[PDB]
Amino acid sequence: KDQDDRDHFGKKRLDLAGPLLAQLFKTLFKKLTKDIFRYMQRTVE
Amino acid sequence: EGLVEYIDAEEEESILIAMQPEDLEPAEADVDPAKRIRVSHHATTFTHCEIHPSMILGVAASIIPFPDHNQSPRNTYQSAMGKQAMGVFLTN
Amino acid sequence: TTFRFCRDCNNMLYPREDKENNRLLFECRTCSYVEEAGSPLVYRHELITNIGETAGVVQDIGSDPTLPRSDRECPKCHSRENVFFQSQQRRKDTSMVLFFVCLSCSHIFTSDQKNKRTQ
Amino acid sequence: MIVPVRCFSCGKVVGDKWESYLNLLQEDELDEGTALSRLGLKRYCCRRMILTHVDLIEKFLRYNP
Ligand SMILES: [Zn+2]
Ligand SMILES: [Zn+2]
Ligand SMILES: [Zn+2]
Repeated sequence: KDQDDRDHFGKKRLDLAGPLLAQLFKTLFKKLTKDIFRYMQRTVE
Repeated sequence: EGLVEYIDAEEEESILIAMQPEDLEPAEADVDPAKRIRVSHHATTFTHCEIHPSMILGVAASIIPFPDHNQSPRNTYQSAMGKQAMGVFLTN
Repeated sequence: TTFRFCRDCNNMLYPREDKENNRLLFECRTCSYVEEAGSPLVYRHELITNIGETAGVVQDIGSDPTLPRSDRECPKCHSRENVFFQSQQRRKDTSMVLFFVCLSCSHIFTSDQKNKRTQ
Repeated sequence: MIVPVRCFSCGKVVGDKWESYLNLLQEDELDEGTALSRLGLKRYCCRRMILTHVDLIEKFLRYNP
């Protein structure tokens, strides 16, 4: 078999508005989840 | 109606495309000297046909008159200058 | 080479010499199993290779549109139906000989005018 | 964006011609070429002036205030 070509355009992908926002959002949401858990600990009700 | 299909660059590897439909689909059994030197339809095995070859180009390249009569990078250059050209950009 | 495995535990068979009767034995190191060697050949190198040229000649080879068709008539069925590839061996050194597969008898024949091949 | 008054090249007053040019094509169902020469546009400098103009003014008017 021939060595794989790293520059075959078919073995590449494009990340448009949606997936770039998906990455960003996930991180931010998880950062609010960690704050929701933090407020819960501080709530000694 | 399955007359047209979506081919990715990976799927492209397993298909055979004719450039022109009419110019690459009949058979044979005088010619204009002015026209460019073209290839045959020796392929029996044609799976797909190119809608129009000029669709290989992007927005910029598509404003170039006769880009097929130019030196390769001269087109590349104009595909930068047309963006730096003035004109109406929106009616508002 | 074509080596065997130890029955009972399907593990690799290693050679052992029976110095008494001066014969080769294939011993198992995953148990007590032994067996006489068929061949006297234990290992083979092969620097110059001739295997990998007729690679992937499945029945559906004639269905591949990406493959070219020719007029070359068949040596056995005599059909002018072909599909040919270059020597499938992916070495730099390789020659550009054609391997024609018939769309009827499904047998392979080359364009080579030097060697009396049978593979 | 509104018909140029005078052809850039030779300065023949192309200004008045517009409305009459549009009317030759629409009404008199004439081809662009014949319509052009009917308005008297003989040289191609004047001819491009009318033939190649894009009346964007009509789009801009569509905006209310
Ligand atoms: Zn064993
Ligand atoms: Zn045959
Ligand atoms: Zn003029």
